[PDB]
Parts: sequence; C-alpha cells; structure tokens
Amino acid sequence: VQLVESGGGLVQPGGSLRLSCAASGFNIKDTYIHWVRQAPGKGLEWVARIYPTNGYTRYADSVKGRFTISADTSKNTAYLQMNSLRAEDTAVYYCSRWGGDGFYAMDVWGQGTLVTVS
Amino acid sequence: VQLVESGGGLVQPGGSLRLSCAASGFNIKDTYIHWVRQAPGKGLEWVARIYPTNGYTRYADSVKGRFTISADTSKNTAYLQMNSLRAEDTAVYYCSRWAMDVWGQGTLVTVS
Amino acid sequence: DIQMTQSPSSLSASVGDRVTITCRASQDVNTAVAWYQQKKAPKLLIYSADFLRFSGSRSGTDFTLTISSLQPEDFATYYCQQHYTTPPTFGQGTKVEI
Amino acid sequence: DIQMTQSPSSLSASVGDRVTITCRASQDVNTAVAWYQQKPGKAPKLLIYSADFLYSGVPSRFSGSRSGTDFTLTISSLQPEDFATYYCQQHYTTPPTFGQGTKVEI
Repeated sequence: VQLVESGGGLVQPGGSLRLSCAASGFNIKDTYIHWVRQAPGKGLEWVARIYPTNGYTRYADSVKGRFTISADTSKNTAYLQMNSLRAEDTAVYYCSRWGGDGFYAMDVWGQGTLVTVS
Repeated sequence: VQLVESGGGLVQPGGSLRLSCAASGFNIKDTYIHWVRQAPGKGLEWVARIYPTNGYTRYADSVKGRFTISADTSKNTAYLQMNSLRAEDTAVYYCSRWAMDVWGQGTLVTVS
Repeated sequence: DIQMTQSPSSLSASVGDRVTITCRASQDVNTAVAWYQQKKAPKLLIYSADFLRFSGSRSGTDFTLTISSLQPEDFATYYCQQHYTTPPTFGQGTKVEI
Repeated sequence: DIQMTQSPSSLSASVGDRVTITCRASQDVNTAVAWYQQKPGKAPKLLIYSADFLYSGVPSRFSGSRSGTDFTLTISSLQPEDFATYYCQQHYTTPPTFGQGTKVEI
C-alpha cells in the first residue's frame, strides 16, 4: 500500500502544472483521494478531494476555480491540474487516501512533490 | 436511445452546481460525451468532453480550472461540476455525444 | 481554435419561401460540417455537408443550408458546426422567424 | 468551517520527557480527531485516528485522548526520532481542517 507523486517544479506565475498521484496496493475506486499542501509558515492545508468512481470533487476556497482533480482508475492514478498559479501556491503537495471512507482519516500519504512558482 | 439531463437551477455567483447526463440505449464507455452551453443571446459554446473508458478530459479555455467533467461508467451517466460560478456562466447546458447525433433536453443554469 | 461564421444572425421569411443560410470557416474543415436545428434540444439535420426539403451543400469555401419550402414548424435557430478537429466550434446561430 | 486550535504552538523537551499537546474544536466533532507526525524532510504519518485509536505499527508511547472538547496527544517518553511537527485534524465533516501544528524540538 503506497502513494507516489510526480510533477513538481519551478513554475512561472500564471503557469500551469499537473501533479499526479499513483497508487499501489489498493484501488482508488474504493476510496477518496485528497490533496493536502504545506506552505511555509501555514502548516497543513487541505486542498481538494476526488471520489474516483464518479469523479466528484471538492476544493478549498484558496484554490477553487483554478485547480481541478481528475482520475484514471485503469492506471490507478489521480491528477491535480494546477492552472493560473501564484506565489501562495508555493508548497510541498501531498496526496493521501481517505482510509475506510474517512474512518481512518488520511492513513496513507505520498512522499510529497515541491511546487515552486518562479 | 437518449441523453437525459438533470441538475441545474438558480445559484449565486461564486457558488457551485453539478449537472447530470444519463445515457440510455447505449454505453458511454463506447463513446465521448460533451457538454455544450448556450448563454442568453449567444450561440452554442462547447465547454468540455470526456472519454469515460479512461477519464481523459478536455476543457474550453472559458471554463478551464472551474469546471470538472466526469463519469460513472457503472451508472452509465456523465457529470459536469462547476464551481466559482460567474454570472456569465448562465446558460442552458446540453449534454451530447459523438458529429453530435444525440443531445439531451437541456437544463438551465442561472447564476444570479 | 477554428471560427464558424454564420450568415445571417436573424431572418424573416414567408411560410412557403425557399431560404438559404450560409456558414463560413476560418480554416479548412474538409466536408466535416453539420447543421443543427433548435426549436427544445438541438437536432442533427445534416452531417458532413450533405447527409440527412432541408438541403445541405458546399459552395466553394462556403457551406449552405437551404430550406426549399419553409413550413411553420421550421421556426427555429439553425447552427453550423465543424466536426473536423477539436475543440468543436459553432457559429452564433441564425434565427428563422416565419 | 471547523476551526482546529492547537496548543501550544511550539515546545522544547529532553529525551524521556512526557509531552502533551492539546487540540480544541470550534464545534462538535463526535470523536473524529486524528493526529499526524511530520518529521523534517518527510511526508506526514498518521499516528492516531478518531481521537484515541492507535494506527497499526505506531509505537505505544503515543497516546490520544478526549474530554469533549478537548483532544490530547501525549508522547509518554520522548525518543530522538520524535522531533517533528504534530498536527491535529478533524475528520468529522468536510473540509478536513488541520490545527496550526506544534513543533516539538528535542
């Protein structure tokens, strides 16, 4: 059971970037995937979630209207599309599982990928 | 053989709304599903498409970042989620499928 | 993003006339043009500049929808659409009042 | 939107000390509080879910507890590796809200 992320780097402001979150050991159809962000001096901040079975989504106010989540259940992977990037989006981004439909909170997390807005 | 839309209504600017497009007589895995909208006194504007077999999606620049199109292949139903709604997203939203042979009845979305 | 340009925006004809709508495109779309009618949901009429009184035809670098004998049930807005490439794009529509 | 308030924001302590961190919810969360450890360089790790359940594999020196309102994480005998930041979270309603975090420096 593992979550592995890719896609983080130096981004021009107003630019866009796609983070991905690949799963091993469980099927993302069975669960929600969440994205959570750690901006320096702002702790941990919930960003978004997706229910891959029907692609239903929820977004935090800080990113609503700019970021979207997508999922491919065949490749067992979820994608955070980041449009219209800003300075405040600079953070380490993690994906996590909502274990047992939230009963186990975020019981699995990926390593993180740093998004820098240069 | 048809698309039936539901969802939609009145919502405030900045709000969120979801639309539904249920297919009959065919399986949406087998094709692409689009959403096309028609603002009051504007033409038709293509907004998004999905290939449900693999959740491959594209969006019109008009709605990139604010809209999500998705599908439950098992319900044989596609969805359009909209957030951070603008007044100018007010429209009848149509559900369609691929050259668009079949179209849903249309559902009004008013952002007041 | 290829433009579809429809002519005209609106027209009034008599419940019996033949009427012709034109559609022009900003890039080559081969013969991949449809015409839709909206009264009500859109209904495909012609796919691929010909295939179904409603007659579709390519005139050089211009597509035309022609309604040989307008009936009062044909009171609608007609749209042209290119299905040549992505994104699909449509003209502004032409309302036909009878 | 539920506000998770942690206390204190930071603390110092020596190996073998007991340390308690406290989390308070602006509204009822019926026992749905989780606690995470994030060590510098690393992704967060779940320690406690639903206030007092210990996640399998996590050392029993970590303990969660409730009294309402309020929520408490205790590390009963601090090890060298436990230098990290600790975050509470409510997983009662969406969105999942986090506490500010408490940096434990050891």
